[PDB]
Amino acid sequence: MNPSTTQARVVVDELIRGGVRDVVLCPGSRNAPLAFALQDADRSGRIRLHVRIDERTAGYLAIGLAIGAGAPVCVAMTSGTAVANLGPAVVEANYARVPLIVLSANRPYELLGTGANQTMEQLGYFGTQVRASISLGLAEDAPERTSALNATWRSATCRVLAAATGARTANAGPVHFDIPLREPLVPDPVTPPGRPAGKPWTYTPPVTFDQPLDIDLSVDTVVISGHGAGVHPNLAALPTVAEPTAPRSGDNPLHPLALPLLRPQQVIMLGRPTLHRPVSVLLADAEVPVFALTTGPRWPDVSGNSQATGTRAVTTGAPRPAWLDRCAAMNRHAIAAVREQLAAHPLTTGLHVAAAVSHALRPGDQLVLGASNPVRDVALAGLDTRGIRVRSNRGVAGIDGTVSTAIGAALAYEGAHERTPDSPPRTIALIGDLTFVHDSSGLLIGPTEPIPRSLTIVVSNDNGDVSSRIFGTPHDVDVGALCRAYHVESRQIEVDELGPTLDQPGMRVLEVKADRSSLRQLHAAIKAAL
Amino acid sequence: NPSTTQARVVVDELIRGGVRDVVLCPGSRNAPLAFALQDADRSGRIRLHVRIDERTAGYLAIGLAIGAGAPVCVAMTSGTAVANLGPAVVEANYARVPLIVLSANRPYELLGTGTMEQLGYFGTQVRASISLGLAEDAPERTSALNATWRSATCRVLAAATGARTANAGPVHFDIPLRETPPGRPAGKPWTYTPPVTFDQPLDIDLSVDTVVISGHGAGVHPNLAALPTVAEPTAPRSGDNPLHPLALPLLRPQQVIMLGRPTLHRPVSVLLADAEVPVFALTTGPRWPDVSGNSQATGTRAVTTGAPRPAWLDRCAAMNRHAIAAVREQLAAHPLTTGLHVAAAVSHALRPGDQLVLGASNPVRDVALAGLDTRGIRVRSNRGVAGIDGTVSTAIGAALAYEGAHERTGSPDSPPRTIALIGDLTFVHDSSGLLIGPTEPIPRSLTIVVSNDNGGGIFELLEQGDPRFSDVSSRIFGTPHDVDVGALCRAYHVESRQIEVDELGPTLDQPGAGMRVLEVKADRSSLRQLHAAIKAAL
Amino acid sequence: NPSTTQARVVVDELIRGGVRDVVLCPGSRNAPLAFALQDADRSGRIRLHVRIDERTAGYLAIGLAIGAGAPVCVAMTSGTAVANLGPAVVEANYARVPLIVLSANRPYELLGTGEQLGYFGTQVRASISLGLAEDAPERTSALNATWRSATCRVLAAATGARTANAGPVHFDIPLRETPPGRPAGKPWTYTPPVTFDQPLDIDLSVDTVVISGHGAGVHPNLAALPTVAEPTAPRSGDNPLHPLALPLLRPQQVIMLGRPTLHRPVSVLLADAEVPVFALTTGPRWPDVSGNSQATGTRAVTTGAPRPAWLDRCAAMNRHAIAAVREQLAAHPLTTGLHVAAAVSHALRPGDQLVLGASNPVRDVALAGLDTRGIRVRSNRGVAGIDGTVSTAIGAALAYEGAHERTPDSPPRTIALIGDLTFVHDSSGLLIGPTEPIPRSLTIVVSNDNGGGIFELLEQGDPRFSDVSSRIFGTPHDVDVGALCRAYHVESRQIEVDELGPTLDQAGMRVLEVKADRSSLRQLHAAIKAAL
Ligand SMILES: Cc1ncc(C[n+]2c([C-](O)CCC(=O)O)sc(CCOP(=O)(O)OP(=O)(O)O)c2C)c(N)n1
Ligand SMILES: Cc1ncc(C[n+]2c([C-](O)CCC(=O)O)sc(CCOP(=O)(O)OP(=O)(O)O)c2C)c(N)n1
Ligand SMILES: O=C(O)c1cc(O)c2ccccc2c1O
Ligand SMILES: O=C(O)c1cc(O)c2ccccc2c1O
Ligand SMILES: O=C(O)CCC(=O)C(=O)O
Ligand SMILES: [Cl-]
Ligand SMILES: [Mg+2]
Ligand SMILES: [Mg+2]
Repeated sequence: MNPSTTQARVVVDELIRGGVRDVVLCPGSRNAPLAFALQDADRSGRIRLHVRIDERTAGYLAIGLAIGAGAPVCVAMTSGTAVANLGPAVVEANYARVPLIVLSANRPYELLGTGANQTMEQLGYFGTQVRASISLGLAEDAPERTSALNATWRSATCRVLAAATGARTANAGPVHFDIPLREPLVPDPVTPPGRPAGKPWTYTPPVTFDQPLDIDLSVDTVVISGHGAGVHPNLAALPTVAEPTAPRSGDNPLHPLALPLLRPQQVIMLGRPTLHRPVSVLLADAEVPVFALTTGPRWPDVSGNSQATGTRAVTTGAPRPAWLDRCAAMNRHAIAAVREQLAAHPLTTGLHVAAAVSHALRPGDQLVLGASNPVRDVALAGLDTRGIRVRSNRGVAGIDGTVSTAIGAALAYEGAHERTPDSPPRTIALIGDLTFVHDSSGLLIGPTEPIPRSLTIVVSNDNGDVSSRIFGTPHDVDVGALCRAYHVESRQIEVDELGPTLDQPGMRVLEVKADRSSLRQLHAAIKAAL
Repeated sequence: NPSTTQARVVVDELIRGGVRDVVLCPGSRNAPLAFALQDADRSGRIRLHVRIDERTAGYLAIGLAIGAGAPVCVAMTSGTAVANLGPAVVEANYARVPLIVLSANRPYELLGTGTMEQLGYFGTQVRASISLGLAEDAPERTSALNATWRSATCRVLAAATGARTANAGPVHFDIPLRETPPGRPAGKPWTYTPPVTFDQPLDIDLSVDTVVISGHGAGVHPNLAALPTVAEPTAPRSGDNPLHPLALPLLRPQQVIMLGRPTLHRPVSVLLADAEVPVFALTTGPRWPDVSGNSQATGTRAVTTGAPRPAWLDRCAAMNRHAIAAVREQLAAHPLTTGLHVAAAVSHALRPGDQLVLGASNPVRDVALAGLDTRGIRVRSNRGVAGIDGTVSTAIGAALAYEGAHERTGSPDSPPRTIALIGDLTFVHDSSGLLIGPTEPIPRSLTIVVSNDNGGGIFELLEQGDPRFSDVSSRIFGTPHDVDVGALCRAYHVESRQIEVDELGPTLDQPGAGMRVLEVKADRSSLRQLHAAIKAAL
Repeated sequence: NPSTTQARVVVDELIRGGVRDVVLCPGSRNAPLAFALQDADRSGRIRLHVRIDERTAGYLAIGLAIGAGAPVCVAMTSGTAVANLGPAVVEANYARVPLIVLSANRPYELLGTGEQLGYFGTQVRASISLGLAEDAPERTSALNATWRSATCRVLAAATGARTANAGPVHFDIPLRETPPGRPAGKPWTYTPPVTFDQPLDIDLSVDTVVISGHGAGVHPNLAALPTVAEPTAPRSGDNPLHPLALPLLRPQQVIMLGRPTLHRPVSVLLADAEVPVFALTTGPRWPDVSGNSQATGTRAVTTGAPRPAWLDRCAAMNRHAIAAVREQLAAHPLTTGLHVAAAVSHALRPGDQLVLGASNPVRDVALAGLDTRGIRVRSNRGVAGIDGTVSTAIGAALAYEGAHERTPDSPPRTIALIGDLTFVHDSSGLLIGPTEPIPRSLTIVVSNDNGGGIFELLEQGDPRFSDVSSRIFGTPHDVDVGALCRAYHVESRQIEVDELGPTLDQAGMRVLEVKADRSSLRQLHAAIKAAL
């Protein structure tokens, strides 16, 4: 067995032993040792392989596969710009804390500078965005040292996995794992074994990261939970303004529109609040003390008056019953204003589409939102997220790869369900037309590749500085033709067919035509009803 | 406002420096120098191109720079911009393209607490990173600040065009911001850089049986024009004695003159690696390539003694004829249409004055296998890193700049044609480069020929294309996708037609929309057999 | 001036964050926070230390941090400062030292037209810039809050307050050429104590040996196990295992604490594919020799008990090893570095701080079987450089003294043991102006064998390299150590090895030089191996 083949199979085996169940693969000659090894691991059921053409959107497919089931996901590609194309997904994975392993092939470092074709400054390309950039090193031709090389290769692989999952740091994130490979790259015309019982070479258990923080709940308190927030049972009774991706620890919801009309004496901040301007405006009021509770070492700088950080609260006291009544009444008032104006508005807007999707969902659903207006609109409509997994690329809230993220979240979620009978759970994506068109090529799944069992992509189509001149005109891109180009079933429907159509039992796109013209008066009328 | 003066001063100097096109994207915040650029665009002093896709925008800038050799600016607006600009910036570094990346950092705002998202590649790819510094409000010091700003902008331009280094490439230019003073007379740049020559003569004796291999970035060498030359399509041809790359292993050169950076043909890299063959590397810039460390000397031009043997010149010319005949005759006998057939058809239908944009993978090779005579043609390809990413926007930008050059010549004549030949994978990779708003510049004579064999044909020709891998190679190297290319063009309102290879020539001979896609369905399951028959007919 | 307000706020918050010492050098431009730092030093709120040599100033800051565990700042002022601070910053990263590097970039000036290197990207826990101070008194409260939280962020990353991985941080406060903090002196953003918990199941009935290196944690439930401890490694119990006993025993499993760097037998054991090695660390990083770590955690969950036979054999081989070193030392006719180390170990009392140079000194102190219980031991094991050790000793003594005097009695002793090459490397650290703080009970003991003794013990020390190894590895210098201490007005004395104990029992800063021999070092160590 030649060295490139041997090294690639040890690495793939250790990655599977480390809990990698899905791998995204992109084509190239230099990464042939990785592709062959990943191929026959897929053939023997060890992993699910996903081949894509476009490295950039492929990274967001890997992200989707990671957030959909919570497991580390590798994306493998060849040397050169194929590695650079992972930049966008790496930036998002860094801020969203996603265990994304960029498993790049390379030519031997000894050829960098020689002018060799398709060779670049690959190691360190991502700089500070990854948790680590680890090079495996060139596989030596030395049979007598096969047991030594097997130990170093496997140990390096667990380092990559641990950095990516935050096994010891509590801060998952992208890792660059660069594999210099040289010919022969294809199997020549047994692989060094790992630990017994399928154990990882270096076992590191998930650490428990604890920083208790004393907080008095008697002071009038509002909880604001953003992306990456944890669950806090002792904060469940408090009024909570929760982003759609934040897990609702309790059942005392507070609409984001209600918060500006309330006067909290202190704020408990869960995770990283990324979305609401009213949230930011209260946090930028330096005079209300903010307590930062996070699941990892990072904590948000959004308030300048963050008195303290921690992982959990040690609560004394109890919220004033009058305070709870007031906020609860303001929450119902805010959500009544939204629903009544929506019903009085004559035209279907993106908020109507968003409200319609939120009503269609049921516990067990997975909802994927494009990171601009859809996550805002769903939040405005007052989506009750208890019992449903909401996913969104809120690390940088970029537009790239949204379709691919939804396809990946569906696949990992469904596959988690077929490791337990009943019909696979529903994944419903809500993305706007510009984002859909922008990552429309993320729809492309090869005829030989896994197709989501139950993904429905709802496109809320409202047909849309001198750089902003390109929004001065509707693009008028034919959504149906786009889905035809990537052979995906599509149907243009109306907002009240949405509920029934979603209840109609593989992967499909439902396009709902929406008006953007009157959106200002819809929102103005909602501000007035408060 | 000091910042607003500063932007007009910089933009004026960028225009005086030869920048004719700037590419912007919508983003988190305002573009660097956006209002100054808008003023210049409205005045016709500069042409702006807006895209939503930051990755395709970077390669659009590549095309706008290589189509006519001008420095090109790209304006960053976002927190994914650096990431999306990465691939094109690396290509600009390796292909020596004058790409100016503009930023507007905010020195009054916090940093490191969570807009610039630095990666690691800027410190390895750019010729320079220059920051103007915040614009002081000091009306008294106006003449001095003007001089400082225009001097720095000239320094940015010189780094990008290689004015003093002969190594063009990407430059990071930052104009900081907190949220017109004249230049030189007669539109001359503030700091002038006259022609520079780097001269490294090498003594080479041409009586030794010599072959010339010219790759990307190769210079023109009149004293090597007689020698047998194995030229890449982007290599400018000095002379008259083409040597087909497939005739190379049927000859025994005693010495090789290497021009520029070759990246094509395994027989080229074998011969370049042959310890017994002296290899002389002639480049136009400070870098020089090697295969296996087998380069004996490196220079910029040759000082030649002697002449090649007649029998050696005849023998190469005969083997050249055999290779071309094997290709034409085996192609004719082949039952299915392949990408090599499409490339042969495109080559025949090319006229002088045309610009040819070649995608990576098989198209740039197949065009060489078809014996295309590139003289009179301007051939572009991203040989820098040989990506299949960004090729649609490279062809579009190259056609815009090449047509802009021609419209600027004042000639009352239809603009020259830009013909692109790319694979199906390459097309899908940069499909979103086809989305151009009506507000933006669109080519007037761009045709993109898409050779569609529903996957990556080049791998049928590699070791993983051997029949012993038939079971597994289809999925992980072939990567079929079944994309309806016609519908994809339909979606972006791009004229397209699906034709057979024999109709390709006449279709190219008749004009249509300014931007159009010609799709030729092709087969790759017989590609390995076809190439096998060519070698056996050699 | 908004910038002056900014600098004062930052210094005030750095004070509340436990920074008691700041190190400065004079430079082309004026130092960052220089005026605010001056007022703090005049008020006794902080203590300034000024040096000319920027490289020794970096290691002085390292010493001021490891001496009492406090965050220390260094004030960059020049175009050579980043280059000169490089060594210290790399050491601060690997040894996990809370070092804050202050910078003051000028955003109104051109950059890139004619002083960074490549190491800041790979070494620092964080790089944070404050941004220019806006002239807006309307928002004075909001700016005060923003500046103070950032400083807390810088302090948090430097001390490992949330990562459990202290290290160097780059803190930039730009400028162009006092609002209150929290009540009761509390930090603006308070980070309570953090635990990272990674329990490992360890069966102690299996013949187990403990190897503790730099940064090792304390483990009560492992106190009884035979423990091969490094000098800087805190001791959990009282069952020491000499490093020389290890190659004669056959442990069935190894518990590895912190980061070992010493002893070739330790590496062979940890690299043994048939011995499971469990790595217990206090931070996220973990070490491996030849990729032979079975698991990593922060603490052990123990089942079973070591076999009495196994304990007794290890303890027996400990006495065999230690007695063999002591006996071969007394039989040796010449004073060597090992002799000087043993003399120093015998002279140490609880409450002392012992600072150890690299090369033989830090190895010899273990071979001499120093009992480190009750003694703080410092060595720059992060990169094991022989650079900067004098100012590392000085800064550790200043900080250790400072901590004791914020409690009566005479300040505790700080005793340093360094080879001659180490001493000459950082000789400029002895240059201290009469305006600067000077330690009160610091004794630097230079074991001078006129070259690198450690290279006598390696492959290049074989007699077949007699002809060539003396120049390229021995590197003798013939330096007059006494004249060098005289030049800097440092108290010096050249004494024999049996004067060491008494002389250390008697000036605030003094050097004791003990002339030593490396000509016979290889034969001496051979005699110990022989008698083992
Ligand atoms: C972004 C990116 N990602 C992956 C690669 C690797 N790659 C190539 C390479 O081998 C190119 C080598 C050369 O010198 O041209 S060539 C290739 C297949 C391209 O298929 P295609 O566009 O349909 O062309 P075809 O006619 O099928 O050869 C792939 C996937 C790449 N070059 N760029
Ligand atoms: C700045 C620098 N430059 C070179 C080295 C290499 N080096 C060392 C090494 O071998 C280090 C080994 C260890 O783990 O301590 S040890 C060493 C000799 C030190 O001589 P010394 O101070 O007189 O010690 P001695 O007691 O004579 O062994 C040298 C030259 C270094 N460590 N740092
Ligand atoms: O809590 C989280 O998950 C989280 C994640 C992040 O990526 C952050 C980035 C900067 C600042 C705070 C962050 C944060 O609190
Ligand atoms: O000749 C050229 O244009 C050229 C361009 C490059 O990007 C090179 C990179 C490495 C080594 C040689 C190179 C080279 O010779
Ligand atoms: O596919 C090819 O032939 C070129 C790609 C290459 O050289 C590589 O393996 O990196
Ligand atoms: Cl021959
Ligand atoms: Mg193809
Ligand atoms: Mg010595």
